[PDB]
Amino acid sequence: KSCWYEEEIEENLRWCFALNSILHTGASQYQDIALLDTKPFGKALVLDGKLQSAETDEFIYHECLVHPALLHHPMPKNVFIMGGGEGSTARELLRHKTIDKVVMCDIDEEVVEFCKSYLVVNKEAFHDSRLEVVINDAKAELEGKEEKYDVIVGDLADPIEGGPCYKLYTKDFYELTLKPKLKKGGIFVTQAGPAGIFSHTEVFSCIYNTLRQVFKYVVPYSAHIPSYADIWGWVLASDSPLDLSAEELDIRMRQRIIEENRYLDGKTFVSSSTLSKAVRNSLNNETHVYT
Amino acid sequence: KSCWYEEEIEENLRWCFALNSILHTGASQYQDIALLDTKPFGKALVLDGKLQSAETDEFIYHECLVHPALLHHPMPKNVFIMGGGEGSTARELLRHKTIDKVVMCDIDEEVVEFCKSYLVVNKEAFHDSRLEVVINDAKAELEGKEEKYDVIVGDLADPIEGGPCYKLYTKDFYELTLKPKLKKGGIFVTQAGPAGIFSHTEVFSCIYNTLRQVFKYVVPYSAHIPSYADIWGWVLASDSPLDLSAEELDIRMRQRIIEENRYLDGKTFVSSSTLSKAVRNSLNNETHVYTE
Amino acid sequence: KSCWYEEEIEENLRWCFALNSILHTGASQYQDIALLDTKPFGKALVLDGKLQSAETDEFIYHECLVHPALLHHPMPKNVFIMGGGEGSTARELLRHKTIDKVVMCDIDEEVVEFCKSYLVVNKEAFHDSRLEVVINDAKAELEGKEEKYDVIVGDLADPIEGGPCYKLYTKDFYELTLKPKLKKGGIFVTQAGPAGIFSHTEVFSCIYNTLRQVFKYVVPYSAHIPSYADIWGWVLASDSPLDLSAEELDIRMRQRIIEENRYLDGKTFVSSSTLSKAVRNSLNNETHVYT
Amino acid sequence: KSCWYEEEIEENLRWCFALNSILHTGASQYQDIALLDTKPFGKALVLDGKLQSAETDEFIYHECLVHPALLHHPMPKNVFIMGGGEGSTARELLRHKTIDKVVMCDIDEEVVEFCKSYLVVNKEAFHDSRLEVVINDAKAELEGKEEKYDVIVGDLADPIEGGPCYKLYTKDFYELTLKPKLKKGGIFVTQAGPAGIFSHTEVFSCIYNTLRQVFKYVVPYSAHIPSYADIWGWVLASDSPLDLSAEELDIRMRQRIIEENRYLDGKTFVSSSTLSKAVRNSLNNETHVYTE
Ligand SMILES: NCCCCNCCCNCCCN
Ligand SMILES: NCCCCNCCCNCCCN
Ligand SMILES: NCCCCNCCCNCCCN
Ligand SMILES: NCCCCNCCCNCCCN
Ligand SMILES: [Cl-]
Ligand SMILES: [Cl-]
Ligand SMILES: [Cl-]
Ligand SMILES: [Cl-]
Repeated sequence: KSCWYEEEIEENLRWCFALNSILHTGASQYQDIALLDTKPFGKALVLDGKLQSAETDEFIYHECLVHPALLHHPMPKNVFIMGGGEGSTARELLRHKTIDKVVMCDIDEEVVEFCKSYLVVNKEAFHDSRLEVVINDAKAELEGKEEKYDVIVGDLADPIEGGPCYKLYTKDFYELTLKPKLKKGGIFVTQAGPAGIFSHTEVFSCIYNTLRQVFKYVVPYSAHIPSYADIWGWVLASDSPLDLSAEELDIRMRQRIIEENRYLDGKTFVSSSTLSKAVRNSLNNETHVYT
Repeated sequence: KSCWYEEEIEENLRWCFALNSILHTGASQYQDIALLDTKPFGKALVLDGKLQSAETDEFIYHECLVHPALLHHPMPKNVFIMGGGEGSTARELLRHKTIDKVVMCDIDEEVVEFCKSYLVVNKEAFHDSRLEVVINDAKAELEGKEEKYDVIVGDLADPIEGGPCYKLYTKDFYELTLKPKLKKGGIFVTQAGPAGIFSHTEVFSCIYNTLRQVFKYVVPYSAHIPSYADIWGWVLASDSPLDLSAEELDIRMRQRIIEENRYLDGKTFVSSSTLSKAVRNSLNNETHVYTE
Repeated sequence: KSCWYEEEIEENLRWCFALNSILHTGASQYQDIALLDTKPFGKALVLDGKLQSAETDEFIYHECLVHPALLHHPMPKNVFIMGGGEGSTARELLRHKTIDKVVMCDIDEEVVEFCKSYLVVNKEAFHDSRLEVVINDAKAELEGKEEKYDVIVGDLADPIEGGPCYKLYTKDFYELTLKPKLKKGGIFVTQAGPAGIFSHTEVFSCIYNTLRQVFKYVVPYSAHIPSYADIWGWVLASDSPLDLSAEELDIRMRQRIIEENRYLDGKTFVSSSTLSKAVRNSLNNETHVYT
Repeated sequence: KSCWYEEEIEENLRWCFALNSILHTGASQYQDIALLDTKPFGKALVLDGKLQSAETDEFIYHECLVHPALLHHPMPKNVFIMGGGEGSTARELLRHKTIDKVVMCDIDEEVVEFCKSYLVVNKEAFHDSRLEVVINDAKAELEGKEEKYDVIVGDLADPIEGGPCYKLYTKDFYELTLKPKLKKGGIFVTQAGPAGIFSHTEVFSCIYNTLRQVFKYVVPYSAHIPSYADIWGWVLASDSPLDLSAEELDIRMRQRIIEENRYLDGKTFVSSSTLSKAVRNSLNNETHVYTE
């Protein structure tokens, strides 16, 4: 009961974890970096006093972020990650047998170097010959290269939290920068912030509605991440249908992904994409568009 | 913001709500009772320092606890609540037009009387002529009468070897006391504790497995409750099938329940009853059975 | 263990009290006002999230603030309080049999009204015919009236915490506004902030040294107030000697103060005014002057 | 500032220090051991979640515990410490040029070894040829040998009916075990717990009164220790008088102690030994005596 990490997850709500140690610290010009060894959730990466990922449950976030998008694609070969940095999104992508190139594009090289040093789980990923790490703003990087991708993965900070990432959630970004970089049949997925019965209105509903303005097919889905103290959300978007059965997803996971997923099977995905009454209605009624 | 309610979810995890006021604090010999006015979740009922119900989201717990059971029943008329006390379970049950009688059987009259006075959301419920409040141990109450019920609802504290609720979660209780007091087609539902990816192993899987030893059809389901900082669980159990589609559930809700549910439609229940890979497998492989 | 009031008494130090209730709230234009019913210290007055006084131990602060100054005066009849507001400083002054006028001069009428309503302990004081409550800045009020006083009592906020009160600790204020309002033989006392072995350097040492520039005789003294999580300080200042024995103080307390003091006797005062080695040396070496 | 060390001073009061790091955490079967790097107070030694010593202000506790006793003694050569363990008590004792031998008798060798390695302030002390470390219960150690001492120093945990230190605070211990092992002119000093206006009644007054039953001259004294969030107390006890002026104490310090004290001069001790009105009277009227 002695030592605690405390985070105010909203103005009137605090989440505190007991600590074993403060393992490593760092800073970049951009943000303070800490790896805490926490009692409830293991090793926790904290950026400017905000938890990013925890050892015990980051697999849920990263499996949910990555696998549904790739599984719905008939043959995904190259993927661009906007953000990432920790190595975990790349790790999950690199489990797919069809993938021959992963680009991880994140502005903060010291975070990437910190994670390559200290997030043991991603050592194999960071050494895989298919991974290229680009240190740049993702918008500038997409704009400046002609390569198109089968899948693009948004693994950036939530939009409302500041300026830099906000631009990467706008209708104009999606329409005029992101789509031209998707191959025919391409799939976009983004993390879409909290997706709780009330917390979902902060950004999840707006991200969903913004994507609805741009892509023909949009599938929001969500899952509990214990260390985040909330349900978290993601949104798939494509100009081709996003419709697979639990059974087809399972067959695809067996065919295409090395080793067994820990969190996600077909039925889990079907559950995740079946939102509750209130959340579904709220997503339906949402009028705000990043724009 | 200087004033906080703090709860130790686990010994190593604390969940803190900023406080507007402390509306009441007190105690029976069973437990201390407090009603807090919290900023994030509104008015919150706390028993022995453990949050029970918050105003903003208790509808989730009570709709999930009540509606799936009654909706799977062909025509539920008579229901018995083990515990409850706050009136919210009763409130949701009384939304069903099929219902003729609800018995609320709680051991702590001071909690009932507190909530009857202070939880104004339940004032209608508490004054409904269909409601009977009995102050008793639920095992004693059930065993002492031959009346049977269409649905019996477990709304008790989580089981803890050596606590007073524990006996109401055992195999022998379910087999020898509860099952004999269910009518033909009867459905049991209990709250079943935390149901998180890791937290589900403390009691949810055990409750599921204990029920699997007694009833033919057992349906575990879960939903997030923000004020609880976890996914929470419930389990349906019956000797008649529990297999309705989303749409059939919505039809039944429209026909049978007064006003629109806030949380639960049929798709929500189907989603709730599809557990994740790890939790499904953990439940399947669980060998713990609560006994005596 | 459920409900807590937390205060950051410095940037890296937090003090938290368990709560029974939040009794009354208020605000003025100047500050948010709260009366908390705390488990360890009883009813606690909190102004803009800073504890002012607690029921169980405010007697220590108010007895220490008031009695030594009056007891060292041969016959104190009128007293002006810069600040106060709660009624407790006035309460202690009104126990002296020699006193025929107390002026309480505080800028915030709603705090005074709040305390007259809710600080039960000071009901008799607030009804005593000798008390006048003036709603004004103390500097403006001293400047604008010709009356002089036997004792002036500084019961204001610490100087470094903001602007309004800071001016009431400067060498120029003391020299040119405060002294001209002291009668021949008059005594000044001010609360002088934290007086801990390290905390004393924030303001206590500076207040002491500032008064040393202005008055011939200056006596700093201190005492623990549990609810304040520190030793607290006061400074006496006069152009006449401030030298009484414990025995003489005791005789005077018996002659001049109605009822028994709870905290202070002569020996207690002698102890209070005997500071520790490090604190004494630090006060000696202090060069900062509010100025 | 996101990371905090928290200590429950009382069940209703918490005192929290921002944390730089957790330098070590561990345990013997007696107690968990942690060394924290705190922002306000530097490195802090915590035993079973209770702060023992902080770097910025431990000098206050250890100078107050040690110097008054030795200075009131005419020529103290041989001293026995009950407890200690951290090395700081020993360190202050070894500043006295009169001293020929210090015995540190602590029950928990893991605490001694931890501090010998991690408290670099005490490295000199621990390597001083005048220091002997004995791992034993202090009652057993004293009773088992006929060696007597000029000063015996109690540096143990506060007494708690049923804890292992408790016996070292009883009337019978002091009379029948400790007093026989003091030399002519011998002085006992113990730490005596919180000594706040209200907190002093938990143990400080009891310790004072227990000693008043055994020794002729008993001098309670106190001082603030910021990291402790309270005034702390100690008590001197002797069958020879304990009445020196501030100036005589300063003379003795100059003559006998290596380097300048940081906290304690003679005036400080006289101030420390003048308790406030309420505490003086509370001590005077105390009837509790620690027994067996
Ligand atoms: N601590 C509350 C939970 C916050 C969780 N945030 C999840 C989104 C992760 N985004 C990573 C951004 C990496 N560039
Ligand atoms: N641990 C934080 C959340 C706990 C919430 N408990 C939900 C189950 C409610 N059961 C209590 C029934 C009335 N005694
Ligand atoms: N909470 C930390 C302790 C702060 C105590 N402050 C004591 C000074 C009181 N001054 C009162 C000012 C009234 N106008
Ligand atoms: N409760 C917070 C402060 C407690 C400080 N304790 C001081 C007494 C030190 N005694 C321990 C002796 C070695 N076991
Ligand atoms: Cl990544
Ligand atoms: Cl109920
Ligand atoms: Cl006043
Ligand atoms: Cl030692």
